[PDB]
Amino acid sequence: MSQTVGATRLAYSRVWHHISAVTPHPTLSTIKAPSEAITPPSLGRLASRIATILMGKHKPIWDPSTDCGDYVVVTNCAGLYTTGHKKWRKTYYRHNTRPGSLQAITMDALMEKHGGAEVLRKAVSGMLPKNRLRDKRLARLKAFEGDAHPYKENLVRFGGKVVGAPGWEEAVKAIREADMERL
Amino acid sequence: VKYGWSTLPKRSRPTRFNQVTQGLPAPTSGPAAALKRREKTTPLRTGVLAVKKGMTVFMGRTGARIPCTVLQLDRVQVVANKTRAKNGYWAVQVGLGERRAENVGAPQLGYYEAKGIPPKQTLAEFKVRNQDGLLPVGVQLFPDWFHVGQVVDVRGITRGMGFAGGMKRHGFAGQEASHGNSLNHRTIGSVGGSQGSGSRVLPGKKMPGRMGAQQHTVQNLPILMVDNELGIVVVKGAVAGHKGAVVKVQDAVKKAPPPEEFVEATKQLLNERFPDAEEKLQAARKLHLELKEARRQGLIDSLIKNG
Amino acid sequence: MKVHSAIKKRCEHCKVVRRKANKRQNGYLYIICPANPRHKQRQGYR
Amino acid sequence: SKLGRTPLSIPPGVEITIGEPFVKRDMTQWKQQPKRKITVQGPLGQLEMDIPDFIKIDHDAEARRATLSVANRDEKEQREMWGTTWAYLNRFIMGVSEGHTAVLRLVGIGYRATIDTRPEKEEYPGQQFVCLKLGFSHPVEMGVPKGMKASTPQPTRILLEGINREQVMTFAADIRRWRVPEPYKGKGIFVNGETIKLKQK
Amino acid sequence: GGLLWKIPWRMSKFQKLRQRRRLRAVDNVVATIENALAKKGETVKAVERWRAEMPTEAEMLPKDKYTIFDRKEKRYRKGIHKLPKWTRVSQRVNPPGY
RNA sequence: GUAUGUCAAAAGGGAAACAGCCCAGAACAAGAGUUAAGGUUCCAAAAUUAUUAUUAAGUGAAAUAAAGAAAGUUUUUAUA
RNA sequence: CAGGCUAAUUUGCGCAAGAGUGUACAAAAUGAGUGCGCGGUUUGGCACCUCGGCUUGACUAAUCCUCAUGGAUGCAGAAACUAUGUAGGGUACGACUGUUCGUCGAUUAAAAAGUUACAUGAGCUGGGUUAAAUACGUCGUGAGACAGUAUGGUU
RNA sequence: GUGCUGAAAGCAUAUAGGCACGAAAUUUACCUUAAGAUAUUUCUUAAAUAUACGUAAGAAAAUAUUACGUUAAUAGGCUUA
Ligand SMILES: [K+]
Ligand SMILES: [K+]
Ligand SMILES: [K+]
Ligand SMILES: [K+]
Ligand SMILES: [K+]
Ligand SMILES: [K+]
Ligand SMILES: [Mg+2]
Ligand SMILES: [Mg+2]
Ligand SMILES: [Mg+2]
Ligand SMILES: [Mg+2]
Ligand SMILES: [Mg+2]
Ligand SMILES: [Mg+2]
Ligand SMILES: [Mg+2]
Ligand SMILES: [Mg+2]
Ligand SMILES: [Mg+2]
Ligand SMILES: [Mg+2]
Ligand SMILES: [Mg+2]
Ligand SMILES: [Mg+2]
Ligand SMILES: [Mg+2]
Ligand SMILES: [Mg+2]
Ligand SMILES: [Mg+2]
Ligand SMILES: [Mg+2]
Ligand SMILES: [Mg+2]
Ligand SMILES: [Mg+2]
Ligand SMILES: [Mg+2]
Ligand SMILES: [Mg+2]
Ligand SMILES: [Mg+2]
Ligand SMILES: [Mg+2]
Ligand SMILES: [Zn+2]
Repeated sequence: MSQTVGATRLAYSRVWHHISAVTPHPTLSTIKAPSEAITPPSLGRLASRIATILMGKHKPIWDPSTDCGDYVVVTNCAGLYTTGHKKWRKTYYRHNTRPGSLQAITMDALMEKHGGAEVLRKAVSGMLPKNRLRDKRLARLKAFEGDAHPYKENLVRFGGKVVGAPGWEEAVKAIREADMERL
Repeated sequence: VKYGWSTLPKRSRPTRFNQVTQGLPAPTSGPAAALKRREKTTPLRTGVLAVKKGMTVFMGRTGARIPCTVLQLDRVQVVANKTRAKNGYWAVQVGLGERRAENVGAPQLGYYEAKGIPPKQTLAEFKVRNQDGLLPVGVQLFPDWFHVGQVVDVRGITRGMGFAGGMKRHGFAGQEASHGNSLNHRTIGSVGGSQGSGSRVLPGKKMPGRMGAQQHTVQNLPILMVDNELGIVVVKGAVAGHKGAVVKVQDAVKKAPPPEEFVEATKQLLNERFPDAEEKLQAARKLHLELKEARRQGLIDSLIKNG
Repeated sequence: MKVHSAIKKRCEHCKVVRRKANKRQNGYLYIICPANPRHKQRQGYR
Repeated sequence: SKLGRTPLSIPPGVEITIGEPFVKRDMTQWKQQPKRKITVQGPLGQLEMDIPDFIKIDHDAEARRATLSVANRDEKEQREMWGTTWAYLNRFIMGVSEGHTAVLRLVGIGYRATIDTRPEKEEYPGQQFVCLKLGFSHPVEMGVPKGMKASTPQPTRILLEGINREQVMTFAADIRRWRVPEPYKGKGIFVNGETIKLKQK
Repeated sequence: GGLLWKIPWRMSKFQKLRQRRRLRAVDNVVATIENALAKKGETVKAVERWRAEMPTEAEMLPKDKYTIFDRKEKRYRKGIHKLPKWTRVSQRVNPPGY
């Protein structure tokens, strides 16, 4: 029981993560060679990684009943990566229980009305547990079309360097070297 | 979803962070796209609030007999202007009639206090095409705002009819009268199909209910007469509502706007009948701050009986 | 134009082409013939 | 491509200017492919196109030639654009020096054509409008795109001129779209010696 | 028929792997019995018949591991997973030519 | 009818849901225990694990629609 | 009876091949006897289970009219034929019959079909079918009976 | 369905690539209802405001909705046309 005795404040705090839909991802890409062919994370592969963060399943203290999720700010949703002809041949459906009222729309037509942010929300939405926490977790997905967003000051930092910035890693390793000067 | 395709929360405000100047595509939705796909139909000028005063015929000097409705203008003023930078669309707010100060609430008494206009009876917005359709606040609109022969669209609330059956509301034919029919002469009959059709009554099924008392538009109605003294605008045809009800009159959307000379002549007549429209408005706005800050401090009585 | 399930060339000028293929549909196979317009054929329905 | 290997003879006066690999940023795409801006200036005008970067142009000026080459012949995308890029340069070179022309023959009783100005519908100042009487109740008028010169040596003969072949032929196809040649009397608009087999009856 | 027995016509890469390891595990049971008896200079008729007309997993073709013979099929082939108790039954040899 | 099994009288895991199919026979608990069928990006426990090829049609991905057509594409075997 | 499984059959369709007709010429039109299929509308099999009209819809598209369009020695024009898109709207009135169906009169741009418990009877109608009464013909020795006929018959 | 340019494939080709025409279907537009961000140099420190009561109505099964209540034409009466 000792493992759980302590300050659980920071384990349950909400962290503001960030990812760009245009930056190549060596991990979430199907192409790994040459490095110049590494693509960004596809629509569904990005949504599978985001749904894991919204659930907090990446934390060692995860529990499905507790809402221990985090925020995910996604930018550049206009250049969302897709393979094949999904952009023009995929269709989204809608029905309001009235026979004849079937609403269909393609991805390229849906990206013109509500941008690529709505295409990423429907993907993440379907990857979340179908329960009473689905709307809270999905609401923590901040998707934007360009590089601008109102959370440039919320993104997690380590020594003033936002995670994903050029020199955020060396800023983290420099803070852990000082933590070893103690019993 | 809750409305349409968007699953966005109803408290988020990301619009200002999606700008086309950043190289993004112009959305097909929003106030900018909506105003653009209605540019040709949106009128150029504003409308007027008129009262339906009855119906007659217009007799021509050669044999014409045209049924027409009489619409009277009762102290129609310009109360406010809706800009695209403050509200998201162009429109002019128009007033009608008067009202007792005691019957007007405090929120609206201070609303007119900052404009120099007496309390009105009814308010209504008339959308315009661009900023050229905005008029000075505190100018009266007369029947000469239109010209004889101009076609307009009249918008009013129809006559109420309470709970209506299926015959009056939806034009159902009813059933037989004497060939054995049993208690089902004016009934609606079958309400739908059986198990194969859904085991339910489908949405949108036409059924009895309340009728009337809703807005209705009649388009492309010429103006036969224009008299400023009486304050009437005789239009051809019928108009929705009862006598004494307020209606909205504006240029037809399915027609070409009036000539440029007319749109300018009318605008040029407001500067002559009311040469002091900004001086009286700024003066009324300046007094609002004095009285507003007097109410805050609690010294409002010092100004009422100041003289 | 005759919509068949088995389109075939009927002379030396008949050519097989796949037209109306774009980012939305796969298209159809055609039999274009500048000599005889009766050799026009199409494979598949819209 | 047996056409891409053939060198392109640059006649006297024509000057080819090869730009540098550039990538115009696009917010809707994660990776844009570089291109090369190739300018072909000469007496009649200047034409420009943006070719893929993998097409290599060894512009040797001492001999007034320019051969094309691709980085990989086994790729279907590179073989196709290799021949297409060559055919376009050949038209550009032969369009800025000599110029492309299209002749339209109007067959039929009552078919005429005139070239005059219509200042009411001018898209640009001084635009020429080809007026055609093709048996229609209304008059057919079309404005020549900016960069073309339309003339009428005879009432039943039009002569289009321009340095861009695609623009000239595309416009010649719009005028022919009003009266397509019929196979019973030959009435219609024929472009560049176009013909039609008639019926014996 | 209205009762749904959802049985796909082909096996997955996971069922094929376990099938290969089952065919390979039965080869070791016979090899262990055959070698243990050879040390004593003894043989069993069943072991002789198995090693004579039955191949090992490394000698079988992919179509013999994942399909069986069914005269009622248009190509006389049928998914081996459609056999009763296919997991715990030995089936390796089909008629010649099919 | 015959041979074999299950259900009937058998819960549990798998087959989306499932009397009869694939595994496996429930006396009660504990375990990141060891396995079967089955599976391992997310819903959802476990690989976005390795190797070599094919497909560009979302074909397909846990219920194979046919004959047939065709400068779709790959490979092999002849051949210029 | 309806639903379910099936699809021999059909007054439901498609594709493939092409004897033949088309003065000529297979594929404008036409298409013998056939083959490979779809579909679930007709008459059937099994036995898991023990009508028509009126009112008011919804849906399908294998299209009667209206819109765009290819082919047509056999597309001069007009009209029509065939085929490709397309189901937004319309598809009426009357006589006969209990009738859906069907026949006919006269108009019309046209007066096309199908599914939904062969939609809808705790919404109506009850003419058909339809228990007790009665007569007729036929069958039965008879009581009676009949996919018969006729008048009447608590919805 | 019909084109222009144009290669892969020296030709050809409205096939790749780059452009365009084109229907009572679709979308927009048009009309109504819902929606309720937002606006006012708007109001409120125990209120603003709303309801109740009374006279009613452009409203009407109840409810709701929209007015007026003496500094008042809301309904009735009276008078005149
Ligand atoms: K129900
Ligand atoms: K699929
Ligand atoms: K039985
Ligand atoms: K075509
Ligand atoms: K061509
Ligand atoms: K409206
Ligand atoms: Mg009333
Ligand atoms: Mg009646
Ligand atoms: Mg009665
Ligand atoms: Mg249900
Ligand atoms: Mg079933
Ligand atoms: Mg029993
Ligand atoms: Mg069991
Ligand atoms: Mg599964
Ligand atoms: Mg474990
Ligand atoms: Mg997991
Ligand atoms: Mg039974
Ligand atoms: Mg034709
Ligand atoms: Mg429409
Ligand atoms: Mg029925
Ligand atoms: Mg019922
Ligand atoms: Mg009687
Ligand atoms: Mg060419
Ligand atoms: Mg167009
Ligand atoms: Mg305020
Ligand atoms: Mg109070
Ligand atoms: Mg009441
Ligand atoms: Mg009175
Ligand atoms: Zn031919």
